[PDB]
Amino acid sequence: MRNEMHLQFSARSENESFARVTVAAFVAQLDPTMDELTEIKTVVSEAVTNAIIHGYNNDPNGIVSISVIIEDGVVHLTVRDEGVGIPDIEEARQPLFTTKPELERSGMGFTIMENFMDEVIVESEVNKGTTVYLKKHIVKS
Amino acid sequence: MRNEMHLQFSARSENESFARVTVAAFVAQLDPTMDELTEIKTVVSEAVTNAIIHGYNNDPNGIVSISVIIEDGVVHLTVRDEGVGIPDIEEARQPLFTTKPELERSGMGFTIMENFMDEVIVESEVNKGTTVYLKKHIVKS
Amino acid sequence: SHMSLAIDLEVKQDVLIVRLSGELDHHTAEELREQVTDVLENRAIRHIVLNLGQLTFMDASGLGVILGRYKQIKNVGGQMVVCAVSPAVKRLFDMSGLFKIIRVEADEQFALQALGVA
Amino acid sequence: HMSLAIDLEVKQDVLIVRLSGELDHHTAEELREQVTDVLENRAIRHIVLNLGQLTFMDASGLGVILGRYKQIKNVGGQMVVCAVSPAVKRLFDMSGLFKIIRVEADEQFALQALGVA
Ligand SMILES: Nc1ncnc2c1ncn2[C@@H]1O[C@H](COP(=O)(O)OP(=O)(O)OP(=O)(O)O)[C@@H](O)[C@H]1O
Ligand SMILES: Nc1ncnc2c1ncn2[C@@H]1O[C@H](COP(=O)(O)OP(=O)(O)OP(=O)(O)O)[C@@H](O)[C@H]1O
Ligand SMILES: [Mg+2]
Ligand SMILES: [Mg+2]
Repeated sequence: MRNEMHLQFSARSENESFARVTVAAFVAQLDPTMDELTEIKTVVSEAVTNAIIHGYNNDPNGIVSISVIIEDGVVHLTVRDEGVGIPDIEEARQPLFTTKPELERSGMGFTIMENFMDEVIVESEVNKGTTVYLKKHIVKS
Repeated sequence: MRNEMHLQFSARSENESFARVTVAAFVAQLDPTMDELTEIKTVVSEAVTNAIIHGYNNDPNGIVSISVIIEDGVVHLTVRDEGVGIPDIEEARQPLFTTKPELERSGMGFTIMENFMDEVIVESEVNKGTTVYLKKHIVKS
Repeated sequence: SHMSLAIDLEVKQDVLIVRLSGELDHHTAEELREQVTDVLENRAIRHIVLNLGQLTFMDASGLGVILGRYKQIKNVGGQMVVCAVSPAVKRLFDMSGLFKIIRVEADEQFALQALGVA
Repeated sequence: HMSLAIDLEVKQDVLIVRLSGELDHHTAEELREQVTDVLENRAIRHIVLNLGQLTFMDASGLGVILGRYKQIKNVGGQMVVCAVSPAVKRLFDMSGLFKIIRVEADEQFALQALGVA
């Protein structure tokens, strides 16, 4: 099977929960583990939050863009923002690394993404935006 | 305040449930009645199914585009498709009128939209698409 | 996990009791129709009880599959009675006289009384 | 706030925070406010965090928690987390920043380790 979904919303914190719910519903069609679902919910949270607090520095006029395509047991998740961008993507991936520690940011986001999914590709250009591609095969019993 | 969302998805029957889930969680921020909610979910289900079985004739490759805009207690639903179009919108809206009798269609859909919403605008052009607008005031306690 | 709609089919000597649980939309409808006509062929039913007590959601597609089974059972000198209708479902039935054609009973035991089996 | 219910109870120099719901950036902001709010009106030495009814947590949870942790270290007190689901535990071990913070089984053991209960 092949099913695609595209969601666009305002860069607002309430919507982090919103995206988690939406994505989870869309991926439920693959009848995955509760852990697989939780992992997928978490990752969506990490990426969407990043886009909001880092990408748009909490400016509610920014447009977070998520798009999930599920097919033959694999999930292709994409979170994108036309925001600030990431200067050194390699540096930012380091566990515990953060550029906003005074905001109680733990620097665990990316480390969680890379571990809850099978593959993570981060692409970004300063001042253009950031795009996070997350792949994931859903074990089917 | 002025939250707004846009969802697009494959024209496949499972996404009817999906769209209901999605629009609901988004409108949830307004603390609506159980009925008010049910009325909104119901109506979204009505228009999305129309897009799938009528506009796209069950072709999953078609794309249904939803758009919800919350603002000042009102909910503004939108459901469009670049499908086949409605020849006579006037007649199509009459209760019991359906062009899919062989598919156990009761022809109630539109009538349900009109009875559950404060306003229903159906725009349609043959060989272009159909866009249904639905305005719903939410009794704020 | 879950099936968007749960379909419990019970056969009591020439009577088919269908209890639905969950959401009943276009997607879910096709499934129900498929499973019902499947029993109506493997067996000779003449009476149908549709229990919508545990039905969480229903849209026009519900009215359809229901009005379909009605015709189906009727065309065999049989009768169908719907029971446990939530206000929400009922509210849809009241949208057109056409649906006053479907007999609605309070609980299940009265559905059967309406069929002449108890 | 939203999707997260906060239950606060003070026992002679110990703040008990009972969370129930989902904890993410948005909801964590409401938690930080409400808590540092008590820390301002009362002299709190310790904090016992009951995550028994915690449905979900992302990194923001690790953040707001370590945020309180600091407020307590500056007063020589300690923080105890209890009733942690495996999902939350995974984010704790994974961040590794919780080899510090004390973790107990239930609110009794936590309070007990502090001296109160
Ligand atoms: N969408 C984005 N736009 C701009 N910068 C981003 C974006 N996503 C991540 N970053 C940058 O990458 C760094 C890394 O990630 P993580 O995602 O680990 O950060 P945090 O948000 O600082 O951490 P945590 O989410 O655990 O609190 C961030 O501190 C931020 O500077
Ligand atoms: N998106 C659409 N594209 C093309 N034709 C449409 C669309 N939506 C509705 N129509 C036409 O208008 C008629 C509309 O309404 P309703 O929505 O009442 O129809 P049904 O789908 O036949 O009814 P029900 O939904 O109760 O089964 C349809 O039967 C169809 O002929
Ligand atoms: Mg992050
Ligand atoms: Mg319809």
